[PDB]
Amino acid sequence: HEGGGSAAQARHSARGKLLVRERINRLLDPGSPFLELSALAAHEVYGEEVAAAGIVAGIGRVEGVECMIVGNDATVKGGTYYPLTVKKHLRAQAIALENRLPCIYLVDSGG
Amino acid sequence: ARRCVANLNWRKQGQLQCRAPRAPLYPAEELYGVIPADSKQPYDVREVIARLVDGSEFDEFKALFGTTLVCGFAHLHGYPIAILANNGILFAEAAQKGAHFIELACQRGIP
Amino acid sequence: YRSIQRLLVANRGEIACRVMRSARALGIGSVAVHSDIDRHARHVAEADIAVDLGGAKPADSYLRGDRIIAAALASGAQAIHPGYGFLSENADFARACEEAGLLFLGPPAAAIDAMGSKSAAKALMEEAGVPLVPGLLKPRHVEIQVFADRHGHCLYLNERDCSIQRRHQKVVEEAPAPGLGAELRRAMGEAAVRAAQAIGYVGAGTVEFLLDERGQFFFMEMNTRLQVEHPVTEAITGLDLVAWQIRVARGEALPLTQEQVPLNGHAIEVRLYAEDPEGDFLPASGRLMLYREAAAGPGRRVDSGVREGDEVSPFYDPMLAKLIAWGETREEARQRLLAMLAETSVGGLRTNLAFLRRILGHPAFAAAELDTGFIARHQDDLLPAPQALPEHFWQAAAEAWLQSEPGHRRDDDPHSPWSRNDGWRSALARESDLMLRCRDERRCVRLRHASPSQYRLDGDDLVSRVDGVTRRSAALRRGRQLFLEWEGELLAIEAVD
Amino acid sequence: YRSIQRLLVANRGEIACRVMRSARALGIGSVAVHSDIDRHARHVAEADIAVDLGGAKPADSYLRGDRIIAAALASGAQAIHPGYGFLSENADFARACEEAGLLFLGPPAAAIDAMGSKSAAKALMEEAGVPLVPGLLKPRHVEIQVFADRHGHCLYLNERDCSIQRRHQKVVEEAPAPGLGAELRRAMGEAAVRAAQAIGYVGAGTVEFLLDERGQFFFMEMNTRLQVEHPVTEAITGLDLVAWQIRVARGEALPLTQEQVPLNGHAIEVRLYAEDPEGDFLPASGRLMLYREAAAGPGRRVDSGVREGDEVSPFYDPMLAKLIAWGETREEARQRLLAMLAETSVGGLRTNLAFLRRILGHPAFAAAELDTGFIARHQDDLLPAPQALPEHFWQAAAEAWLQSEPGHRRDDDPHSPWSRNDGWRSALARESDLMLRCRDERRCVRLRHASPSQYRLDGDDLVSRVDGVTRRSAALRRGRQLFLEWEGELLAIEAVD
Repeated sequence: HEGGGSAAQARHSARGKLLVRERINRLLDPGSPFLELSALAAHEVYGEEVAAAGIVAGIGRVEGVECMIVGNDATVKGGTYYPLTVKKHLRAQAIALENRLPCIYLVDSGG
Repeated sequence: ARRCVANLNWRKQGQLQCRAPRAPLYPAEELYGVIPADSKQPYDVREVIARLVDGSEFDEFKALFGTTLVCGFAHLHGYPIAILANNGILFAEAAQKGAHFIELACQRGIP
Repeated sequence: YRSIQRLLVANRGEIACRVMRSARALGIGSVAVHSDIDRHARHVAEADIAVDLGGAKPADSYLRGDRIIAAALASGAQAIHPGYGFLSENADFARACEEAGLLFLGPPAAAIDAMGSKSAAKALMEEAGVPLVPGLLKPRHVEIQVFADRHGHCLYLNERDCSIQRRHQKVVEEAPAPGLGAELRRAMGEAAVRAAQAIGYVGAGTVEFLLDERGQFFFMEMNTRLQVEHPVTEAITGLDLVAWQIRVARGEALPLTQEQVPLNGHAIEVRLYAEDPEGDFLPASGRLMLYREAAAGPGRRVDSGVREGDEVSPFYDPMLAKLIAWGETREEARQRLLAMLAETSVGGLRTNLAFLRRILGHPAFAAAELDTGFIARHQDDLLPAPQALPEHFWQAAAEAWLQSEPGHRRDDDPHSPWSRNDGWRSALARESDLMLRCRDERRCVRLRHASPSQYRLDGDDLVSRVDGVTRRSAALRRGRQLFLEWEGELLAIEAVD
Repeated sequence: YRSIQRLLVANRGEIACRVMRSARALGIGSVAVHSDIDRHARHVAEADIAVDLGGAKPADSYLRGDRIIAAALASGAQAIHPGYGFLSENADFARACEEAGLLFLGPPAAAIDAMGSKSAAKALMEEAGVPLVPGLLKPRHVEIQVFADRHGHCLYLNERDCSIQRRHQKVVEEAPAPGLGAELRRAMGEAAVRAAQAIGYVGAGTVEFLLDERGQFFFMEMNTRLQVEHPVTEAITGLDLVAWQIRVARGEALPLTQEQVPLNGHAIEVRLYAEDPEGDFLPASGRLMLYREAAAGPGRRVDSGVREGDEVSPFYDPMLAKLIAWGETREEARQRLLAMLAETSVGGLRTNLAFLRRILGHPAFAAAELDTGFIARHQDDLLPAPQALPEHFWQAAAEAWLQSEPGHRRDDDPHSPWSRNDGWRSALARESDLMLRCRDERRCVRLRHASPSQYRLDGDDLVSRVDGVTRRSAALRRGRQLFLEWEGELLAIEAVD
C-alpha cells in the first residue's frame, strides 16, 4: 500500500495529486466496503518492485451501485504498464463483463 | 464522477430467492484452528462449511456416497448456494456425485 | 358576574400556549390572533379559532389594537388576555378594549398608566407606605406577586429573586428568595399589597423591589401584567395564576385569605434564548434544526412555544421556552433543573443553553452569593473562550456521522452486504475516510479501526466503552447536519462539498 | 453539609435499578459498576456511566473493594451506596470507603462490625434496654425499620411481619404486622431505636425481633443496610427510604418527628425467584424466554432488575423481581397482589411463581395464622405433586400452537388462500396433525374440528367457548416454544424433531 515507496509517493502529493488509494476511498460511498483484486500483483516477479502491479482495482459501492474501479499508481514506475499491469486491468474488466458492473477508470499513467 | 453513476437509471438483473440473513453458529475465526497445520493431515471439511453458511444449516446430497466429495445446499447471508467441498481423494463415485449435484443446482439457478 | 365563552389571546409564542392551556382546562375556547409570519405558528395550532392580523413587524401586527379588538369581537370571544409585553401595559388598549364590551384581563385603565411614569408612581408609593430609595450595596432584585379581585380582597403570593441578569434582562428567577427570613417576607409582602390598594388594583401583577446587604428593600417599579417568570411562583404555591385571572375578570372572588397562601418547597426557572453565550448576547435568528425538550418527570415543567423545525423569527423576542424545576429543598430543585438542561438540546442556531448549564453548575450559585452583579462578576467562568478541542472529539463525531447514513439498500437485493458501511477491507482494517466539517474548520477524518469497538450508536445516543468505563453522550442527526453534544456545548458537524 | 453529584451504586440487579430510580428522581447522576458477565445487564443500561470490575464470580468482581472505590473515585462519584448483601456490612469497606473521600451511605465503620459478632451485640443490647432471649412457641419473625441522621435524631418507621420463609429465607413480608396491638407497636418500636442509639447509628436499618404467642419479643440481630423488603414499609407510610439515605448522607436531618411517621393502609410483598416450587428449591439458572410483569394500576408496585430475554446468571442471587401490592385493608392488598401474580408470567426456566400463587390464596394466609413454621406446616397444600393433566389441556395447547405460526405468505401472491392453516380439506373436517412436546412428554395431537370454533386466539390470549361459558387464558409464543398458562402453572410446549 506504499506504492512506489515514500520516495516518489510524496513527490506525487507534491504535484497536488491525490494518491491512488486515496482517490478511491474518496470516490466510494461513505463507509462502503471494498474488495480488492490481486494486491500481491507482480510480487517478486519483475526485477524491481512494482507494487500491486502499478494499478489498484476492486469493487465498491458508488451511488448505490456495486462498481468496478481501476486507477493506476503514477508512483509505481511512472504508472507505466508492465505485462502484469495489463493482465490485471484486463482481469478487472472480465469481472466487470461477467458480473455486469459499471466501470470507473481513474486514469493516471505513463504509457 | 460520483454524479455520473448517479443518473445511470441502473437496476440489478440477477434474481434468487434469498431469505433473511442469519449468522453462522460458530465464530468464523475458529477456522484458524480447524485447518491442521500439517499440510498432509486429514480433517473434516464440514467444519469449515459449518462456519460460513447461515445458522450452520447444511442439507447434504448423496450423504454417504463417494464421501470424498461433500455436496449440499445452504444459504450465505441470504443468498442460496450449492456447495462442493473436497474431502480427500476423489474416486469415480465422487465425480458422478458432483456432476449429478451440479445438474440439480443448474436446474434451479442456485450459485 | 359575567361569563367567558371564548377568551382571545392577543399574543404569540409560549405565553399564548401558556394561557391557552389554562383556557382549555377551564372548558373555555381559546382564540389566538396571528401576524402574517406566524400562520404556521404553534399558538395558532393550539387555538380553536384564529385571526390574521398585520404583516411581519410587531408594530404592523400584534400591536394593532384596533384589529385585535375587532378580531376578538368578530371571533365570538367575550374577553382578551394581553399576555406579557406587546399591549399588556397601556390604558389606551384596556380602555378602548373595555370600551368594546370585552373584559380586559388586567388592571383597569387608570392603574395601568399609573405606573406609567416614575413620577406618578413615586407619588402613590411615597403616600402609600412603601419605602422608596432616598436621595445600594450588592443589591438583590426581589419581587412580589399580588392578586386582587373586583371585591377589595388582595393577597400577596410570596416573592422571587430575579437577580442573575444579563445587562439587565432576567435570566434565572426563583422562589422562595434565598436569604430573607420569615419576617422580611411578610414585610415586603404587605408593603406590595399596600402599593396594591394604592392604585386600586384588579388583576395580577408584580412589585419589583431592590433589597441590599444592610437589610432594607425599596420600590423600583411595578408591572401591571402577569410577570414573565410566574411559573416558579405557581410552583411553590400550587395555584394556576392565569386561571385565577379568568376568575377575577368574571367577578369571582379570591379563594384564599392572605394567611392561606401556601409555600412548600422551592422552585428555579431559566429562560431559553436564541441569543449567544460568548458572542456577547447577539440575539441570533435562524431556524430550529434540532429541539429536544427534557422528558417530563420528578417535578419538571417546561413552558415552550416552539417545536423542532420551526422558523425562529427576527421580528420577535428570541425566547424559545421556560424551564422550571422544583424540589423539597433548594439544591434538589437546582440539581434537578440542571438535569433537565442536560437532557435538553437545540441545534442549528446560536443558543444560550450552553451558558445556562454552567451558571447553574457554578459554585457561586450553590451558596446564596446573589446580587445584580453576579452575572458580571464570575464573567470568565461563565463565558470561557472557545478552542478546536481534542481529536478525541473529531473521531467520535466521525464514527458518529458514519453510523448515521445506512449507506443505501437496493430493492434489487435488500439483504445485500454492500449496505454495511463498516468500511470493510480485504485483510487490513476497516478503512473509512470522511470529508467532515464542524464549526468553521474542515477535517478529513481517517477511521482505521482494527478492533471494531470504540463507539456504538443506538437511538440518539453515542455509547463509548473507554477502558471499561462505558459512558453515553447524546448525539443525533438532522439533514446534512449532525448534532453532537460535546462537553456542555452542542456542536454541529456536516459534510464538505 | 456535603453535596452529591454522582452516586456510584456498588451492586447489581433490581436493587441498583431501585437506587438508580431515586438518584435520578433527585437530579443525581447514577454510576453503576458491573462484573464482566454483566456488561449486558439492565443496571448498566440505567446507569449514566458504568465501570468494568472483575470477571465472573461475585468474589473477583462485585466484592473487590479496591476497584469499586477506585472506580467510583475515577468515575466522578462522591458517594457509594452498597445496596443489600455484597459489601453492605463490613466496616473494612465503609472504612477504606470513607477514608477515600467518599461518603459511605450506611452506618459508620464502628456500628457496622458491632452487629458483626453475636457477642459484641448481645453486649450492648443487654446493656441497652433491648429484651434478649432467656437462657419460643409459634414465633413470628417481626422486624423494625429505623432511621437516624448525622444529628442524633432517630425514629422507627413501624414494623413488618417476615415470617413465612423457605428453610430460613424470607419470601412474603407484610407491613404493618397482622397481630400486634397499638402499644405492642410503640413497644418494640422504641425498643429497636434504643439499640439504635446503642451503636450510634447513621443510615437506615432493621432490628430483627422474634415475637411469640405468649406476647413477648426478643432481639435476634440487626442489619446495618437498607433491608431487602423495604418497599412494603414505604407502602404504608409514603417515604422513599433510599432518597432519605442520600439525605442523611449529605448532612440533612430527618423531616418527620416520631409521632409523625404515618401508617395508612396495608402492604404485602413477594420475592420472585429463579428457584423451583416442588423440585426442593434448587435455584436453577437458565435464560429468560418469557417475562411479562402485570401492568401497573390500583396500588400495584413492582421492583425488578431483569428484562425478558436476559441471561439468568449462575454466580448471583436468583431473584428476578419483587412484587408489592397495597390496599386500604389487609384483604384488599392480598386480593390485589394475587391479581398481579396471575397477570405475571415468566417462561423458560424454573420459577417459584407457581408456589407464590397458591401460598397467598391458601386459606391459612387469610387468617393471621403466622409463625416461622407455616412454610413447612401446610407443605403439601403449597407444593403438590405434578401429573400430565388432561388432554383437556393438550387440546388447547395444540390449537394454540397451530394458531401461532402464520404458515407462510408468498410475496408471489400474498392473498394466497394456501396460507390459512385452518387445516382445510375436501369434504371431511379440518385436519391438522401436529407433533408437540410439553414438559417431557411428547404427543402427536389430532386436531379434527368440524365445528370451526373451540378456541380462537387474540394477542397473547387464548379465548375458549366452553359451553356458553367463555373463559380467556393467557398464552404466548417465543421461538420454538409456546407458553400456556394452564391452571396456575405456566407450561412450555415445543416442536418434536
